[PDB]
Amino acid sequence: QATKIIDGFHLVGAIDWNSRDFHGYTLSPMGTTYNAYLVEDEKTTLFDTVKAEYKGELLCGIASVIDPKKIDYLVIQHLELDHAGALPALIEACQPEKIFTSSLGQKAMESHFHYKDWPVQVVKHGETLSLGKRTVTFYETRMLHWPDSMVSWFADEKVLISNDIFGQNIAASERFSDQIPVHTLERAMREYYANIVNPYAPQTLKAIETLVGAGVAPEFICPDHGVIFRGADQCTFAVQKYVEYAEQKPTNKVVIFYDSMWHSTEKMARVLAESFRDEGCTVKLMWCKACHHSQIMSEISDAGAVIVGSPTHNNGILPYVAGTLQYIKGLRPQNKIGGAFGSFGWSGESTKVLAEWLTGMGFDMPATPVKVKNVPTHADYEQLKTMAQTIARALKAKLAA
Amino acid sequence: QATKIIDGFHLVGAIDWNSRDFHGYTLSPMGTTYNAYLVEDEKTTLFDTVKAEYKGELLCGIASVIDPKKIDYLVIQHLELDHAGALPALIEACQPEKIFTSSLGQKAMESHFHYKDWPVQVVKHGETLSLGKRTVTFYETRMLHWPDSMVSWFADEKVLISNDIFGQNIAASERFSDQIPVHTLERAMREYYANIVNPYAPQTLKAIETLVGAGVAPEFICPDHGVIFRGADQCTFAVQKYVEYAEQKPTNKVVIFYDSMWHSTEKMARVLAESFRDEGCTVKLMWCKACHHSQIMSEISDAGAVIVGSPTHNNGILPYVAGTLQYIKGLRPQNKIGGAFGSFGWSGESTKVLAEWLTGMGFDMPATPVKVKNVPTHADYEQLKTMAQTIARALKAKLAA
Ligand SMILES: Cc1cc2nc3c(=O)[nH]c(=O)nc-3n(C[C@H](O)[C@H](O)[C@H](O)COP(=O)(O)O)c2cc1C
Ligand SMILES: Cc1cc2nc3c(=O)[nH]c(=O)nc-3n(C[C@H](O)[C@H](O)[C@H](O)COP(=O)(O)O)c2cc1C
Repeated sequence: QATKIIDGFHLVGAIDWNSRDFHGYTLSPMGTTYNAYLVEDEKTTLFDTVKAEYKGELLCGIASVIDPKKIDYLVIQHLELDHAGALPALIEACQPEKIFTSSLGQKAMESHFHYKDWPVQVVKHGETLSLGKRTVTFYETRMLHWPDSMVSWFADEKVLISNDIFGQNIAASERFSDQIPVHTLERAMREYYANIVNPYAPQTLKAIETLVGAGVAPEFICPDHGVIFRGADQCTFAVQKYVEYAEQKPTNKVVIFYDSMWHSTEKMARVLAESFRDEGCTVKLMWCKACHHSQIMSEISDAGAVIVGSPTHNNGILPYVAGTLQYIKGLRPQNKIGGAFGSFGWSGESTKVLAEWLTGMGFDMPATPVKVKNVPTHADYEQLKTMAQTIARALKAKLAA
Repeated sequence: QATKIIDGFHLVGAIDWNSRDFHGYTLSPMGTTYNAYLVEDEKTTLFDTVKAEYKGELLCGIASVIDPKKIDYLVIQHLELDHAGALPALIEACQPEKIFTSSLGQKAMESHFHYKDWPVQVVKHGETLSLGKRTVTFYETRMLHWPDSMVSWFADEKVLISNDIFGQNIAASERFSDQIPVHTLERAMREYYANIVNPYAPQTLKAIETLVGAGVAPEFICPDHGVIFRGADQCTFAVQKYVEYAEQKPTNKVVIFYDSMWHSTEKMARVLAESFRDEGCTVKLMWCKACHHSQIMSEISDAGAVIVGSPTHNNGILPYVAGTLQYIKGLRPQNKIGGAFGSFGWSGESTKVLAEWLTGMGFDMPATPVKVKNVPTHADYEQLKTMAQTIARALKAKLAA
């Protein structure tokens, strides 16, 4: 069951084909995997752990290479339970001599496991570790995407074990990046980044620079989820893209998302979608009842403009638009132009409220929100056409620098 | 397709068995109906209309009694499109002499239909209209649930035609309240009230005061949706209940709703549910990923305390919790004790935020929110039981005047 990466390095763990609800916050339409890394040396070391419920597959995999009693070192790089869920089981089965974790990792281990007597040892940034013939180097990557986050570097073998970093939610027979079509791989990478790492874009960038600062140029990047990046070109692929993702530069893409009860806000949205298309923008029109918030977020990640519609419902906006907005704000998308619109019957707060949201997210609002009393008319359409042109011109402007 | 209520009065329209998404904001798990009433007089009159897509079933039903072109009068009591959507088709088929609507109704009628030459005639609160042998009386019921809302009274026949008021989403072969079990009938009435009329509880009470003030004591109540209330006892039941619904008096019921990614907030919730039971409360423990916002609302309608849990997700609360609170805040539930709890990893804003939400809704917060770093301990459990005891204590007090 274990998969050879290179001599003495195996990928063990579990393929979770069925995962759809990914850890309660986003979706993983292609399932996911839980990746752990067994390193054979004087000190036999296991890097990462899996979801509690997959302890069996992990020990089965390990056992296919070595009797679990022979592992001496446990390296825990992230204390999220999909990574650390099996730690108690592995301690029991392996009776490790030393459990290695970052300084922030040990705190989180405590608050997650409240453990009595574990041979825990905190390593520090750039610290090194002899495993025998091989030596691992530890780098801290706080807030990527948790404070405990740290990565492991094998300078000689050029193997980076990156915990969630560079992860992608892909369940498949293929475990390496080069066995998978680029378009699939990449969309999965972006989906993954946009929905969890995005609010730590800056740390993304600083983290990459100092790893580059050090001599980290992998041939292997080994994430907790998805396929292994195999090859200096692939690993370079990975790092470029992370840089591109954290940078969040605008494109000629417009994402409009809305909800509606009686379709007036839907009609406005459809007209906006058409006007933008006329200004040369690529348009995604997404209904909140048909699109998960993480799906809107994935589309928003490389969009230049985000336009939001809601009718006024009980002195506010529809629940599903509010939820999606809360989601998006949390992930802190950068460099976007905002837009807002809706239908109302009397009090009309929705566009006011929508504008507060976007503004509060640092979105640029060149055009004022179009609000319409109930069912829109040709004039109202003219107004929307106008809002669309203003936004697009500003967009067009932004993309020229 | 027409149903004889009393001599010269027929129920026409459409049974919508498949309705689940009810008009974009709530659920109609039992389907719904679109009720219009044909009254045979010298001046033959049609009250209400149906969703546009059912104009055919409506005309067929109508025609079962009389040729549609014989209808003289159209009374439009609510301009929401499930009530007024077939108005254009009916003007066409009936060529009515007069369209009767409220003053605020004629307003909404233009911003929805933008009509050019319609014989619209505004009726006033208390105005009467001779239809020939019968005479109908019009009462205004603004914000029940739109400004244009008005109801129609047949004082001699003791027939109240009430638009959405008293409506229930029930699709069935049975069209009368006495043909369905009360518990079924009642639950649907509350579900209907709780998710659309609740913010207008005061108007609810006022309007009921004035109809009774005048001599409205119906033998039949005829709403837009669901079964007809047949018999003064039934009609008294309906009005009894609306008063009860609008009064929102506490009960010993606690509704706990939460979302969670790694189940620690769930465990806290499960503990809470048990303590509250221990305090002799009835508990509804509802997961936002499994329960529609409208469902939670229905449970909350007669609960005395609302407890909300969310882990901290990106410096805030989980989207589905936010969306549900948004929904709930708009429906303005009254006389409720609030509570909050959650797990966090570092920033810990969720309970802070939940508290601001509850307090902003005017909820009483006798107990401090319980927050836990990651995975809770017995001690944390102790805190929650304590929390549950404080809130329940406060509940009990309230329940004795
Ligand atoms: C359940 C419900 C709640 C409403 N509450 C409000 C309100 O608070 N303020 C408002 O101005 N109109 C409100 N309206 C009216 C809608 O905003 C109006 O019908 C609008 O045109 C609906 O847009 P849509 O077609 O995009 O659904 C409400 C309508 C519904 C059905
Ligand atoms: C997607 C993600 C985002 C997080 N966001 C934060 C954060 O902004 N602030 C914080 O203190 N905790 C954060 N946490 C940590 C969770 O709140 C912590 O794991 C908590 O125990 C989750 O509770 P739950 O088991 O009820 O899901 C985050 C964890 C996840 C997986």
